[PDB]
Amino acid sequence: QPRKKRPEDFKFGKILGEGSFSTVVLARELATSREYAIKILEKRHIIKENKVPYVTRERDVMSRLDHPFFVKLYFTFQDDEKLYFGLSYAKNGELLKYIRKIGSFDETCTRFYTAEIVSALEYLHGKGIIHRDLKPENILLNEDMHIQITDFGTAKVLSVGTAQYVSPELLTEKSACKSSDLWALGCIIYQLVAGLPPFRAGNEYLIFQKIIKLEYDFPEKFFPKARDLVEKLLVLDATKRLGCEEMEGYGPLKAHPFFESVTWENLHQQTPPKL
Ligand SMILES: Nc1nc(-c2ccc3c(N)[nH]nc3c2)cc(N2CCO[C@H](C(=O)Nc3ccccc3)C2)n1
Repeated sequence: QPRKKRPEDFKFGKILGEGSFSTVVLARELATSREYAIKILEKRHIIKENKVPYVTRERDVMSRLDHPFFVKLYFTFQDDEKLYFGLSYAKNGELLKYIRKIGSFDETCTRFYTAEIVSALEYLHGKGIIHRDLKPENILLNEDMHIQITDFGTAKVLSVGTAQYVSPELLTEKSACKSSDLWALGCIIYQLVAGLPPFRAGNEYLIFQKIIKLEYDFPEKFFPKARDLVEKLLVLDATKRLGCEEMEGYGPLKAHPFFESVTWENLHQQTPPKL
């Protein structure tokens, strides 16, 4: 392996993202002219706020992963005050931005991007890893417009996330499983099509109320096969969500009529439909 990298090895530029206890900064490595998204954390702050387990979890998970649809951790280093994680730079930023930009996806784009997310989760879950906070904000887009999923501090490795995407089991048990990610997937599909998350309200409490009641509905202009699929994912009983182990996994999920024209084997090699 190459020698440990250091801050002076890079020219730092603009801020790419702000976390609860971290900041992601675009950086160019001088020797290679390569661009990385460097996540910077203050050791003192992480210790003071008892965040060490989240930092460690993200490092350990983002290292075990080797798949095109996930942001990769290339290297780490530190100076007296800070930790630096060198991550893949996804030039086109957050999926959330594109949803806001174009309003709502047509069926061809919904299907392609939904398929990449499903394919990514199949990989992740096959490694016994659960994301636990999947959302448009951490589904990034590469220069090529393929997804790259990031933000793994909340992940769990098998032996409360963002309000709008929280699964019922978190609200009623404080427990999460692979199926929690599938619930998130259902919300994300709904949002790609409707342009809005399914569970919306004045505040967090009211959102949680709707979730545990499964109180939401489809606009008239919702692709019917997408609706059927969403209905098989947004299910209160976590053991009855399409894709989960008790439902026999990813086979039946990928075989859903909404994905009829999808070629699953090489999505990363296909050219994404123009947004
Ligand atoms: N790994 C990671 N990558 C990015 C990122 C952003 C832009 C990028 C680009 N343009 N290319 N690559 C990029 C990578 C951002 C990010 N988050 C920022 C938002 O907050 C999160 C947080 O605090 N999560 C949390 C909070 C508390 C506990 C556990 C987890 C952390 N995490």
